[PDB]
Amino acid sequence: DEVPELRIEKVKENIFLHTSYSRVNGFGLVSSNGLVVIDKGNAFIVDTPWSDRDTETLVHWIRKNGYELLGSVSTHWHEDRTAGIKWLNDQSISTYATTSTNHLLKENKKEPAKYTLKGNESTLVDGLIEVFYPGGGHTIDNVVVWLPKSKILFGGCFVRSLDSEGLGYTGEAHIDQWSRSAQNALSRYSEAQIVIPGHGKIGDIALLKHTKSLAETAS
Ligand SMILES: [Cl-]
Ligand SMILES: [Cl-]
Ligand SMILES: [Cl-]
Ligand SMILES: [Cl-]
Ligand SMILES: [Cl-]
Ligand SMILES: [Cl-]
Ligand SMILES: [Cl-]
Ligand SMILES: [Zn+2]
Ligand SMILES: [Zn+2]
Repeated sequence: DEVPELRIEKVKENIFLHTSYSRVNGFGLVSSNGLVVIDKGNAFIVDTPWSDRDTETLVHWIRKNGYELLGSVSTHWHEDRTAGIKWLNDQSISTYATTSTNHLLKENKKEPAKYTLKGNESTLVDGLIEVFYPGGGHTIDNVVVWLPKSKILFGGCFVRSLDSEGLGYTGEAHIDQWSRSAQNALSRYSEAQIVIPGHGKIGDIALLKHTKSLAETAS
């Protein structure tokens, strides 16, 4: 039952990928991705690590390097996105999630984010971070995060890696809608140079085209 420690690796200027793990029944050890976004001495977390231990490590790294931590946002309700919300809340670090995500956390007896993002589109940190709802896919609540300054789309678990043979855990998925939702994201984010999936290797807009195709054949 050992798991690796969190690691933090640079994607490009001002953008860091955090990778953490959990052992999940039926899947074994699973790697999970989130980001730290830096701008003008401030930091913002996109999805928490998958444990308290790793959330603490990440926050310590941010503070060690002199950055002001403005908070976290989670891109859907499952534990690989939200495990550290309680830890962040208890340490007085602002946590954010959408109305739908916070509703689903409460329904499943989980600690909700302190702040709620309303509507299909939201803006964080004075335009640095844009949150967009493409439609149902992996879950009904899934959102993507666009970083206009970096030309990065963080897809979360709405986007699959290129080596993925399937859509992953589909127990709560909207498979028919997912292909259309993926097209919505493709049409909106033509500028995207880098796309980051919730699990697996980063790439370009090809990840969205592959995800779209996977959804089409899963139907
Ligand atoms: Cl361990
Ligand atoms: Cl990388
Ligand atoms: Cl997930
Ligand atoms: Cl929604
Ligand atoms: Cl997933
Ligand atoms: Cl695979
Ligand atoms: Cl997966
Ligand atoms: Zn999920
Ligand atoms: Zn996931």
